[PDB]
Amino acid sequence: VLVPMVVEQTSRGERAYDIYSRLLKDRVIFLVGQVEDHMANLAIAQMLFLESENPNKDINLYINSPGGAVTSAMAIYDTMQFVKPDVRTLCIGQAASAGALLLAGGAKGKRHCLPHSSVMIHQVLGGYQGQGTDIQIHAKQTQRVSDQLNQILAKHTGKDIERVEKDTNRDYFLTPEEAVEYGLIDSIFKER
Amino acid sequence: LVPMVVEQTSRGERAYDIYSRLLKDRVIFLVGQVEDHMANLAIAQMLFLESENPNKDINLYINSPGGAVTSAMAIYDTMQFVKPDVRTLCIGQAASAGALLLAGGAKGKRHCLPHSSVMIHQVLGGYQGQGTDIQIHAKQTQRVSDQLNQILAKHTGKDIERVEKDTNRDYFLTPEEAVEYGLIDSIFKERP
Amino acid sequence: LVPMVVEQAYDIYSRLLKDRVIFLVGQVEDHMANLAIAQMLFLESENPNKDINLYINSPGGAVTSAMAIYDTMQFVKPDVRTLCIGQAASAGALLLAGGAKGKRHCLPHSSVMIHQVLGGYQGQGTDIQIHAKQTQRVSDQLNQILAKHTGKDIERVEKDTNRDYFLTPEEAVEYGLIDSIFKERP
Amino acid sequence: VPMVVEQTSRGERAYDIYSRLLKDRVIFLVGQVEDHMANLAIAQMLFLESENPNKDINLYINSPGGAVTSAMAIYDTMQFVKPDVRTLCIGQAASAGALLLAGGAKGKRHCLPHSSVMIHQVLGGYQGQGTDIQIHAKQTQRVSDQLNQILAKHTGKDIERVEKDTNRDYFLTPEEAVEYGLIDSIFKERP
Amino acid sequence: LVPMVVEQTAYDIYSRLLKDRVIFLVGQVEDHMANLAIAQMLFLESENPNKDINLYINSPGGAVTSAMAIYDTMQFVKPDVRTLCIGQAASAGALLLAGGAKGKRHCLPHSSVMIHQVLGGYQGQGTDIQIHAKQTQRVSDQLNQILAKHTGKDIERVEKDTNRDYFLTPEEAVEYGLIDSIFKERP
Amino acid sequence: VLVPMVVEQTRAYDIYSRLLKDRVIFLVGQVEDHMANLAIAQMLFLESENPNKDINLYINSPGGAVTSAMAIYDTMQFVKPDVRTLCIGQAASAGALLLAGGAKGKRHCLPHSSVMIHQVLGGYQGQGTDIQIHAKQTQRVSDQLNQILAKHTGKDIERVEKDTNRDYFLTPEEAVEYGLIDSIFKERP
Amino acid sequence: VLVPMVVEQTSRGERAYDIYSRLLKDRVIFLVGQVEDHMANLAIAQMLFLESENPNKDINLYINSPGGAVTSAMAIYDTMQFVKPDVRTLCIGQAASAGALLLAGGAKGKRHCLPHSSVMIHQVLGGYQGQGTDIQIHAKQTQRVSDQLNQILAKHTGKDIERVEKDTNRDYFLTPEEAVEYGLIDSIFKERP
Amino acid sequence: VLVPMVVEQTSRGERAYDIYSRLLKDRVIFLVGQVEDHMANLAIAQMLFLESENPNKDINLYINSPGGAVTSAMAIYDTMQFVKPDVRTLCIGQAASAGALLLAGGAKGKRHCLPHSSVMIHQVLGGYQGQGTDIQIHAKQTQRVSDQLNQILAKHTGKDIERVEKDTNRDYFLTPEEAVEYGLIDSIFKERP
Amino acid sequence: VLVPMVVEYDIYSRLLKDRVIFLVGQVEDHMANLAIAQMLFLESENPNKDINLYINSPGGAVTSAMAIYDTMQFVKPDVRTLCIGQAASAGALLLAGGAKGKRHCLPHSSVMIHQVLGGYQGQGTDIQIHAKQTQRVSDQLNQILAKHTGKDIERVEKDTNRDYFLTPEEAVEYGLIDSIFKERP
Amino acid sequence: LVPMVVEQTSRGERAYDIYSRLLKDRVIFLVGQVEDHMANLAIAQMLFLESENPNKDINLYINSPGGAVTSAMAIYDTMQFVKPDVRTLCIGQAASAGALLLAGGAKGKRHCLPHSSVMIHQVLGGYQGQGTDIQIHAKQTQRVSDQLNQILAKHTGKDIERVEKDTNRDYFLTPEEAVEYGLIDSIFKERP
Ligand SMILES: [Ca+2]
Ligand SMILES: [Ca+2]
Ligand SMILES: [Ca+2]
Ligand SMILES: [Ca+2]
Ligand SMILES: [Ca+2]
Ligand SMILES: [Ca+2]
Ligand SMILES: [Ca+2]
Ligand SMILES: [Ca+2]
Ligand SMILES: [Ca+2]
Ligand SMILES: [Ca+2]
Ligand SMILES: [Ca+2]
Ligand SMILES: [Ca+2]
Ligand SMILES: [Ca+2]
Ligand SMILES: [Ca+2]
Ligand SMILES: [Ca+2]
Ligand SMILES: [Ca+2]
Ligand SMILES: [Ca+2]
Ligand SMILES: [Ca+2]
Ligand SMILES: [Ca+2]
Ligand SMILES: [Ca+2]
Repeated sequence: VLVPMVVEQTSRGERAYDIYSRLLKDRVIFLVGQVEDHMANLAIAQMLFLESENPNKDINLYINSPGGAVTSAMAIYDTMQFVKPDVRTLCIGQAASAGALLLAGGAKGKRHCLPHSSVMIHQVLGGYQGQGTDIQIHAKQTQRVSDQLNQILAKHTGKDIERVEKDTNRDYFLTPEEAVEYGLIDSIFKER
Repeated sequence: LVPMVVEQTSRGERAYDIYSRLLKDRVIFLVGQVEDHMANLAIAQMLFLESENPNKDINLYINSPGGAVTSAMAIYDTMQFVKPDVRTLCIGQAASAGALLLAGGAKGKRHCLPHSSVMIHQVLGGYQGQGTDIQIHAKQTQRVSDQLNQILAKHTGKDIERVEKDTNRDYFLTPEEAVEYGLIDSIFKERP
Repeated sequence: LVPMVVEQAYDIYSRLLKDRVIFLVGQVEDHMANLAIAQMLFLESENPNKDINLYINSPGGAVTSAMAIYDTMQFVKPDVRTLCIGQAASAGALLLAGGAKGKRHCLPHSSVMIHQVLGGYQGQGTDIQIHAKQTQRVSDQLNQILAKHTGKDIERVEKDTNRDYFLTPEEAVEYGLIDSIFKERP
Repeated sequence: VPMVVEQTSRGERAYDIYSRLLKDRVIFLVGQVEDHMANLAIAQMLFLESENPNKDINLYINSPGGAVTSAMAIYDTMQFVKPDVRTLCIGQAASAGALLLAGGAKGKRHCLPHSSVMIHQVLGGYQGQGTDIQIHAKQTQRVSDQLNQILAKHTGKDIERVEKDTNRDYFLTPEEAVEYGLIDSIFKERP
Repeated sequence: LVPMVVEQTAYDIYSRLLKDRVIFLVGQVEDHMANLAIAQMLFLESENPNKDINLYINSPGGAVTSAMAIYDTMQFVKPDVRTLCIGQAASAGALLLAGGAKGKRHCLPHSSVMIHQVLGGYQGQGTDIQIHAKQTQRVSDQLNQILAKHTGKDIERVEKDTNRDYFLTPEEAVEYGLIDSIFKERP
Repeated sequence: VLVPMVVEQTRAYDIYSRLLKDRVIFLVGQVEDHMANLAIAQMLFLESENPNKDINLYINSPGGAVTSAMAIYDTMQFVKPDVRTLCIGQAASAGALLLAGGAKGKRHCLPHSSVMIHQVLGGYQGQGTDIQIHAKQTQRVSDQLNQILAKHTGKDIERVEKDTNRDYFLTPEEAVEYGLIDSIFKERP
Repeated sequence: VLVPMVVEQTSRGERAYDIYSRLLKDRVIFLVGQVEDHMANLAIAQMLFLESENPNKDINLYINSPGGAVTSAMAIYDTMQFVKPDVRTLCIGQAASAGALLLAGGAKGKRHCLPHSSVMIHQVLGGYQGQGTDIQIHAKQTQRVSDQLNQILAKHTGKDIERVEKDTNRDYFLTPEEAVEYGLIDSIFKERP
Repeated sequence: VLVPMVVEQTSRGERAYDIYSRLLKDRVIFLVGQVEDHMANLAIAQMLFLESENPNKDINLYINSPGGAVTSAMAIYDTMQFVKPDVRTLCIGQAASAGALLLAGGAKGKRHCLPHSSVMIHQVLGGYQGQGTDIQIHAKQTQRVSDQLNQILAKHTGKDIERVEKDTNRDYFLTPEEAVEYGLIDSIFKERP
Repeated sequence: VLVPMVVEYDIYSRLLKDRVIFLVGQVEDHMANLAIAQMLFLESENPNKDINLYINSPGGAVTSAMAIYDTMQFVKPDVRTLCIGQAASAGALLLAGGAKGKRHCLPHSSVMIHQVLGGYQGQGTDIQIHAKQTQRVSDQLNQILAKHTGKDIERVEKDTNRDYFLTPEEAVEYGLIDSIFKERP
Repeated sequence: LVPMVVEQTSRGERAYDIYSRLLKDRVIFLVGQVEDHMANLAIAQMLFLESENPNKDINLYINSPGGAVTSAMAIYDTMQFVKPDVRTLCIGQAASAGALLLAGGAKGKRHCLPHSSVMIHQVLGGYQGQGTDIQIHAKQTQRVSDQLNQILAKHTGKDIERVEKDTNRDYFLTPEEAVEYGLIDSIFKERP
């Protein structure tokens, strides 16, 4: 018996050997689309699996995400600090605020992007409906999440939390060079 | 299916919807969910009655099982603005927004019937967006909340803290309990 | 100069309102409840001494709504005579029963039916309890009112309305919900 | 829905067509018999009785369907008001409408030559607990019995015979309907 | 005093034409409009039992069972009902056009008249299917009888022609007997 | 006595129409084109009836587009009568512009009124060239709003710009202090 | 995304696992998304399977659940105590009320979270619609489930039931440090030990 | 939500299994979710299969059902009594009336639940719409099914039919302890020391 | 040993190996044809051993049942029918059409027979054409039931006029089944 | 609906979807609308082919009638990033996003077929929100617009200003025109 090859899985997630799974064999994880719990947990599971196979080889996180929730990315971020392997981050195309958090939370020296990548950070978004008392409770928790995002970004970039809080107030786009300069990445894999 | 009434005017025969006819007796119906559209109609009715006679009482009949306090706010203010005393009678239901209006009637002129149901609770609200905006809207919600407590305290004779505690959750009052609470002044079994 | 119509602005119901007849038909719900109450107050305003005639044909709707109509009935000065033309389901039967002593009637193929209050809530446990308590109070109120107007014991009413309880016109006279049946108008 | 205008001492007064026909003590019972239109019809009879409790009321019927429970209220109203209620079936009298047609005053029930009369047993339904199902089932049996008693009363047939016929959709030509006792005669042209 | 409009949405255009004893039968013939047309004839008869009523028909479809009522109403009211097809008379409308008073059934030069058998349908138990199928056969028979009567054709001839959609030019319709004459311009 | 009386439309003489006789206009609900043109029409009619008597504009609006408010604002400066503004309940940003743009000394609110101001909102979708064209037009509308509030409140344009960057709620007292309104009425004067 | 596969090539041949089944091999179970009956049962099955394989090795329950019903979690909680293996619990990201219950219900000393995890507890939600009599019946049952939740939290945290009943009256967020202090977990892991 | 799988070392080689199919190998069947015809037939098929493998070893039915129709439960119940193996029943979480019927119908002495399980029984529900004659036909059938449920519960709990009928008139929740006392189950698998 | 195992072979495929076929859900064309194809496959594997049809069907059309029934009489193997839970009209036909002496239900099984349903919409001429066909099918149902139960066609027609529920015992008495199993015999 | 192929591996028979089989010949299909999901699938395929053999050419077969330029951007960077020369062939349509990848193939290795349609145009975008945020997204859209011009200029040899002018509106090119313009190098009728 040999496992069947597909480029893409059929609508049923047939247990066929898809292209992403073949890249997983080289320790490459793809983080794409909206960052939300479903895909997030699948990414966390791939890191745990990669760490189980070899806790000493780098894991490569390839990021192309135009959007999504920072609270979802949060679990992925913690997963990356938790597992033993260094996690290399490369932004292939887009890194929006959830995605940029992970890009930035890569191992020191091992965060990159490509020449036309688009990185962008902004403050957490939330929402609540209900009694005032509960609105106050959820509002405080959102303030907490917002502070955590600033602290995480401050830590990996080298910036002040006050500076990061200021920059993330509205959508803040960074060219690749600006992103190196900001400290969100270490270098651009320039055209060779 | 609103019924009409034809009156014989000095100038001739005139049709009235039932509510226009009762308006001729300075009765205003405040019914259904308290929301902006009906709030404004009730307010316009009060200003009309004030224009017809600045001195005769206005009678505001209340039967409202729900709705927003912010909507009730404009009506409450209109009540204090207009010159005529506003007598308030709860025919059936007066949930939070309704209870605000009922209680804000003219001293000694707030009433309900024997099976009326009165219920007060804290304000509800909600917002969705950036954390900064969530904070801004939470603060305004806190203020509207305090306003509701101040208004009930003022009209019932209770302390603000007492009112805050009682509205923390849905708080039902029998007619008797509502008199004792100071939300109304007396109950009418049959017309006085 | 006002237009004349059977239905729509001077409709058939407004014409009957001139004869102090009010129709209470369809599902008993807040909108039609308040309109009914308004006509009673209007009729009281015209003449607080002549009877008001409440014609009932309602196959359902919420007792909490009927509650306001009931209270209005006892509030206004005029005697309210009640006739069930076709159907009086539970909210409608409350109003049927709550008419003036001696002045509650039905037609021979009328259907009267009583049952306990319906309710519902969704949310936190604490709030469920708060709302369950209020439903029990509304439920006791329904029993008390039916008891008062029929002469039955509260417990007996409570037991009978536990489930849908249909009453023929004759059973309804016997029960105390109405005072008499009309074959043809006296 | 057309409007008719009439001259008064005090100006022009406008009427929809049915309000104008009401002026001739004609009431139209058409479409599905359900509560809304049933009550409107009862309201018209009460009004006409109020205007003159002694002149006939004319009920014109064209109803291809609807619920017997709704027809019940109209039927009782008809026996309740003092005026004779003459019934004419212009086109269709399906079960609920057939009830009303038959329940007109003796000697004053009619149809036109291509009218279609049809009678059937009551329909219903309930969803819930077994105990509740039995309660509603009994009430349904009762309403069904009432329908049979009403037809039996106005036709001269026995209830066992009415019950048998209404078991399934039972169509009658106008002649068969005279012979059945549902109507008294057919009008070829206005007599 | 009373307000004037062309269209409802209140004296309107149709109401004004009603004052000259003109009734419009337009759109799909179904119960609602059928009953309105019937009421209008009853009203016109009431105003004057002796003057003709004018039924202007422009109907591209609808159920014969609804038309049946109108037809019986036409023969029931005292006044002669003159019929004119301004545009279309599909089978239900054609039955009405054809059932106008002798000598008083007309159409315009580009009118389209079309007759066909009754349509129907039922769903349920076999016994009920059988029951409704017989009734449909009865109604289908009544349509043929009515058309034969007014056109002068044998019932069998009508039954054959109507077995499928049968279009008739104005001329063909005079010749067939559905109408008596064509008007180019108002005579 | 021909004309029938109703409290609510849906024609008849409704309660709003009766207040129009006393030169009172209600500006309620969302501020958008349809109601804006109705409000502008009422103003033209009132001016036509008497060019010199005040027009009273009662405002209770929780939101809406500034661009639609713009038209109402221009109408208010265009007609000859002084327009008195009173905020009965809510005056969100489109409403607040109208509230603040009433005649000098004749702008008011009630004690639990909520006034709130914020920068314009907008949006476009299409080719880059067109996005730039519409973005420039949004900037202009945004400037016009800062200019109008500056004019009527006495604040600097740069101060108004900063304050409206995000939703900015004012109590009636803060609103008097800001210059959006001239006074508060507890009860009618 | 779609669910990645792991193919282990072997001299024997080759075998294919989805990523979750591959981690099952290492006695790791994921409890993610809304806690509801469907995934609850899959999680219970997985615990029974692991017990079957070896009743003495720890089972690892990784939790990332931002919500869901406490009645659905109850079945998982009972399964955790029922199976022989100790169940270690780690909150990777979110544990709302139902998830918080399973987190706290892990074997003594083997309950953890990561530095930015969010733990949150609240009283049970419920709802019924129908006759008064039935509303009373379901309200009582809700009161019982609500007490049950309080008792379980009291049991595993060391807190008084009345204390827990007061804390869960409204949504109660805990930072990892507060969750340790409260007794819902035993320690926080910055990096895998 | 996605069913994990396992790979086992079989006689002709290694084969995959979904988790439920692997627990099938230990004679465990999961009855979860709403009881309705589709899952009912799967469960019966699983029982017939297990009987076919070994007619003499116990079958284990793990139940977590919050609702569903007694008429669907009927087929499962009868299949339980039909197949040769004793059918042990265990309520892991919830057993609403259709589930409770299957719980109670397990082999003598082999019916259980866990400490926070919820067992609930009520009379049958139904409904019909149509001609009166037909309504009468369907209400009698409903009465028969209603009597069958009472007779089945009575047999297995030892109660009187009249007592069962009275108790199920409305939703009747039992704690695990009451369920033991009632006769629905035989014992609770309490948390080991 | 290569092929994966699931409960949802799949479980029904594994039971197919023991010559068991499930007829469950609404009887309609899709599932009817799968049932038929399974009978043909079983016949092809072994034309002599019984086929076992387990029936649990609360509804469906008689015209789809018709095909299954003919298949049953067509294939060489005896078809044993067991009603595990429900067998409404369409299913009852199949239950009653099992091989003589090999038709069974369980103690709480619900069997129910009724006349054919149908309907048509169109021109009068076509309504008549389809009504007659409906009458033919209605007669075919009665003749099949009379053949297998032993009852007169007139008797079957009267009984099936409206929904006619039979207890297991009544169904043995009626001729629809041969015996009731308490436990596997 | 995707066909399978069974091959005789040295390790036994293996099933391939048609695309995975063509992957064995270093052929990748880029088809349909360009959007993130398919873009990431194509990038993974390039990463996988590089991993198999970093020196052999990758063959990118393009048939895309539309899609977002921002999505294409990730693919274009991937193409410059991986070590193998990427030969591009337009089988049918290359709309603006597709055209960007066609033109971005390796020097001398960009082609189309005789009835191919190539069309370029400026980026589309859009945003909804506060004015400040509108200006922010507008600047970013301008930047992406300039990037697209600079990439097309680089690969065609045209001046940026000329490209900017030409792409102002939909600009269709015949194969011959596309050779002349520098978007491709040659046209094949029959394979050479
Ligand atoms: Ca966010
Ligand atoms: Ca790490
Ligand atoms: Ca006042
Ligand atoms: Ca509120
Ligand atoms: Ca009274
Ligand atoms: Ca009926
Ligand atoms: Ca009479
Ligand atoms: Ca005539
Ligand atoms: Ca037809
Ligand atoms: Ca001729
Ligand atoms: Ca705006
Ligand atoms: Ca001015
Ligand atoms: Ca354990
Ligand atoms: Ca809960
Ligand atoms: Ca057994
Ligand atoms: Ca049930
Ligand atoms: Ca059938
Ligand atoms: Ca055979
Ligand atoms: Ca390259
Ligand atoms: Ca684009």
